[PDB]
Amino acid sequence: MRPLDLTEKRGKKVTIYFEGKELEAYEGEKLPVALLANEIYWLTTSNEGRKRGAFTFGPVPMTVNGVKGLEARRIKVKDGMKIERQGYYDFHEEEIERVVVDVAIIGGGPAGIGAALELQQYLTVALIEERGWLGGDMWLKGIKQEGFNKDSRKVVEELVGKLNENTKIYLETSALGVFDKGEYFLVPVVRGDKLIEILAKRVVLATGAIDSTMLFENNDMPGVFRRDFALEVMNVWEVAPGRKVAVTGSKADEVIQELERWGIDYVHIPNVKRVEGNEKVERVIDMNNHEYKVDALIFADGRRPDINPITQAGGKLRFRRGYYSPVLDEYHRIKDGIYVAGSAVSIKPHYANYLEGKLVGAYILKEFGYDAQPCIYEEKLREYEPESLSIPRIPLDKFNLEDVQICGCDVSLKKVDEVIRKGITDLQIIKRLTHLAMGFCQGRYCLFNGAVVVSQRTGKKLSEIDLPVARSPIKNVKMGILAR
Amino acid sequence: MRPLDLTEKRGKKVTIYFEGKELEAYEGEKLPVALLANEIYWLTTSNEGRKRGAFTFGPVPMTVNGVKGLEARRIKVKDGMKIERQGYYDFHEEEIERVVVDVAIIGGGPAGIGAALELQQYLTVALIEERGWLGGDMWLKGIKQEGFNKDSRKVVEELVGKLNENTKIYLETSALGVFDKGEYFLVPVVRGDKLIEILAKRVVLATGAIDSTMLFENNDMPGVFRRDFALEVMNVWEVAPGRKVAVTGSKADEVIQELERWGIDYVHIPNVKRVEGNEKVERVIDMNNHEYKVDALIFADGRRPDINPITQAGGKLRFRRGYYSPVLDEYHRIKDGIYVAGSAVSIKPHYANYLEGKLVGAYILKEFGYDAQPCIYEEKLREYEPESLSIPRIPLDKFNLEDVQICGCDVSLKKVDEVIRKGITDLQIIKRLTHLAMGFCQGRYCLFNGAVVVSQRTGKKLSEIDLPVARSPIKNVKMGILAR
Ligand SMILES: Cc1cc2nc3c(=O)[nH]c(=O)nc-3n(C[C@H](O)[C@H](O)C(O)COP(=O)(O)O)c2cc1C
Ligand SMILES: Cc1cc2nc3c(=O)[nH]c(=O)nc-3n(C[C@H](O)[C@H](O)C(O)COP(=O)(O)O)c2cc1C
Ligand SMILES: Nc1ncnc2c1ncn2[C@@H]1O[C@H](COP(=O)(O)OP(=O)(O)OP(=O)(O)O)[C@@H](O)[C@H]1O
Ligand SMILES: Nc1ncnc2c1ncn2[C@@H]1O[C@H](COP(=O)(O)OP(=O)(O)OP(=O)(O)O)[C@@H](O)[C@H]1O
Ligand SMILES: [Fe+3]
Ligand SMILES: [Fe+3]
Repeated sequence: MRPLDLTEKRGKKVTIYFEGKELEAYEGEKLPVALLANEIYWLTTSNEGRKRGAFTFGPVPMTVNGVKGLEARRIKVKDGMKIERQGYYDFHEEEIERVVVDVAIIGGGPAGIGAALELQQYLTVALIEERGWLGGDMWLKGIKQEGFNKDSRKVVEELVGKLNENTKIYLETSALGVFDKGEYFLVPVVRGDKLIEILAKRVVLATGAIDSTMLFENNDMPGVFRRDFALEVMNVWEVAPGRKVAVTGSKADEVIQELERWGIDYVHIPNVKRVEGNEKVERVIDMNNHEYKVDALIFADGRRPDINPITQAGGKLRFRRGYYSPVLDEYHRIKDGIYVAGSAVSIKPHYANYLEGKLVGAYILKEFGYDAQPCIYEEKLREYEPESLSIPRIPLDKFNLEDVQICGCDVSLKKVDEVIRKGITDLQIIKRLTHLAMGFCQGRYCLFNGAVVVSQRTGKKLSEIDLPVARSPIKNVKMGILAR
Repeated sequence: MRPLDLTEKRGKKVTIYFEGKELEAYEGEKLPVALLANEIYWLTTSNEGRKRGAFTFGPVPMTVNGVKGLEARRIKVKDGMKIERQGYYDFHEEEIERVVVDVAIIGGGPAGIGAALELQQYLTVALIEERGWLGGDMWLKGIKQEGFNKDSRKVVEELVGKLNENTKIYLETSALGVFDKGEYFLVPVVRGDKLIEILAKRVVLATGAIDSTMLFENNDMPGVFRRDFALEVMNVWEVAPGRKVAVTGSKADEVIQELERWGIDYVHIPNVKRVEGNEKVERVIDMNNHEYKVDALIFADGRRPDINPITQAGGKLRFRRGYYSPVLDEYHRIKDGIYVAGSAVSIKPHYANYLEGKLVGAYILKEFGYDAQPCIYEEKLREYEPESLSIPRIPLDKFNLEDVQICGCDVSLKKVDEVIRKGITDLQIIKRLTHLAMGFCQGRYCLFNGAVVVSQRTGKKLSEIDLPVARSPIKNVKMGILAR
């Protein structure tokens, strides 16, 4: 057992080296998780000298066997592996498959599975998921779940269990976007390092929501965990974020329930001002200047639909219930032939998103001439009012602005605030002046916040501040993979 | 075979007497039909001396064995029976059951049966029908029907076939209205001469549409058949309206198809001005003064929802698509707890009205806690656009107004036109001055026409001329039956 193991691992034991030090890991574990288990948090430094971990926004470039600039999260641990830290900008110096399919479902959470289950009654589908497992956010929980009155992870197993050979599953697979060729849609997809082109008649974006990022002082430092990452390490791998854990944000109960299940000690800090520490977090300070000693901070401030795949697919947005949503016709369509389902549509219980996927799959099944009954899913859905999110009042005056990070790359809240103060309110321009939303997330974890700041400094309402649209490759792909 | 028999009848032969004359009839036949078969049309005279039959608006009081004032349509023929004509106002001088039920469905056409079929999965229903058979208007057809791609009367048999013991059927049973007691509804019902009180939690009005009445000169004279009566005698009993038949109105094809099936010769007169003859029709004259020799005229100018049971139940009306309809909430409710289904709601194919009955039954099943799926019926219904009806321009200037009858009782078009000409436009007042809608139909076959006349003479739009509401007993009941 390593110090942060929640279980004794029974996988094949393996040995790796971090900065020369000999560490034990298990086969199949991903680099940052093996290092966490061994109490190692600080994995890289940004170009302007900011220490960083793997469990919040931003990329983790690491030298993995003399090969510079590999992404830590993507790398499985391997016996004899030589791992080292490096600069942010340090790079290394040194057979297309075509598959035709009826629908192409992007995203493998409850919505995606839902759609696939409905669809494979008669059609051939691609279920595309970049994640390596086929649950959704649901596979991150293991707490009993409403709707299917049954344990979160047990439901996923049941559902995956029910998939046909009519469903081609694509794990560890990144969709690069959707391209309408009139007669079909092209969804180019990357798995391992092969490019696969999926030509489909229909598409469904079952694309999910992403966790909102909280603005407080060293919010990027090692040992801060965004909700999803904390749940992943605890529930998927079985590793604690730390020995004693601070928890914050408006959905902190979801996290606390997991902590309690695993018996991980914690404090609940409703309003975080700052985190401090040399390599990692060791104190958090609240808005009343109270300090708490802890090894990690976990924040959970609500999920918001990931709008990138929507807007690259050519969909339009609406602001409602504290977040941006897809504008849909009466059939959950973004545009003719592209359906949207799940937490991509709105925030609501897993079961609801599951139904919406079935709903969306049923419409296309009806399109195809099969006798489906989308409305039974429709009427089940209405039983679930979509959730709201409070819009954050960022106490700008009360923060030391250069310490609070807005995006992954450079980009402090101060830089953004500065340009707004000089009159610029158009996010298009803000994007260019500061590098907000130009980093390796494409604004996923910062655009909305940038908007909130403009809105706050301006008085201009959020339902009027329109968002820069997502462009060509919605996910990072390198570049060799795309020739010839 | 009698002269107007379409088949040789194999029922028990019986013998009756009309005005002394010995006639042959069959057991189970109703008086006016036996007399028609024997070429007898003129059955009574109105108080102001107008000869009348049984196949258009108005009552048929007859002396049936020295008992004056019995209603011809209601009387079954019986061996030795002595039948005579009489004045309109000639009258004779000389154990309540309580049944509690979940729903009480008023009207036994496809809508009613539809509702009952849905409902008896779990609930106990009363299916109430005054008609003696359980089809609807559908049982009047015997032509292949859309929806259930199958012969009209064969579908009825199939459907009735499927009724449980959870459905109490009440044939030859007149509902007197609906009375909300909060904790339940009272639907008093008359069968034979017993009064039955049905106490139900829910009610559905599956009440039907009635055939519109055409305004032309002697439109009340013997040998004029309203669509429904012509179909009844031909298809239910098997007796021809006449040897050679004139057909008119905008739904004349429905009738012509039946005529052709039975091989009954006919002429199609698109625009009738007048019918003439001593005892019966013998000529019809068109708007261009062309004459045709015939034995009967059949008119079919569209059905309109019967609004009486609706308004006595306390529902409100809307004018759309050329006719008055119930105002419904989003659940086909007139008012809490009273559902409306079928051609009572709108004009559309039998199959659609069948679905609407299932729809309505499913909602109440959901109300009761059972898991029903009203929406599958919902979405099937949308496949059927409700039909329109042209609003008639009555050529008032071109008619001899005192010959064209508006209501059953006295009441010529002239009487109505007169009062309108003297400034009165409120139907409330018209009702009182002339006796329009005070006869033994309660305006069923004349209110709308009265409105059309006002509208035509006034310029005032029909969607603004509101209709006198139906009151206490929606159907005639006598009076002894209601003590003690
Ligand atoms: C000189 C220049 C540099 C740019 N650098 C970046 C960049 O570093 N990251 C990025 O995501 N986009 C970059 N862009 C693309 C901008 O997002 C660009 O204004 C754009 O995408 C146009 O807006 P649209 O894509 O919404 O139409 C750059 C564009 C220009 C002209
Ligand atoms: C003197 C008098 C005679 C009436 N005669 C008849 C009648 O012969 N037939 C009929 O249906 N209603 C008759 N009524 C009832 C009218 O329809 C009456 O104005 C009425 O119903 C009130 O309108 P409401 O029922 O719509 O509230 C009569 C009412 C009065 C006062
Ligand atoms: N471009 C992409 N390529 C492949 N997978 C993607 C892409 N974008 C998003 N996804 C995946 O879609 C999945 C979204 O599932 P998620 O569980 O978040 O939402 P859901 O299925 O609507 O239901 P719920 O939000 O309640 O779990 C995530 O697993 C995410 O990795
Ligand atoms: N007060 C009443 N008591 C008993 N029966 C009634 C009463 N009022 C109307 N009805 C009956 O309701 C039935 C209506 O059925 P009808 O077939 O006209 O309409 P439907 O079932 O909606 O479908 P469709 O119009 O297509 O046939 C008729 O048989 C009529 O006699
Ligand atoms: Fe970024
Ligand atoms: Fe009348």
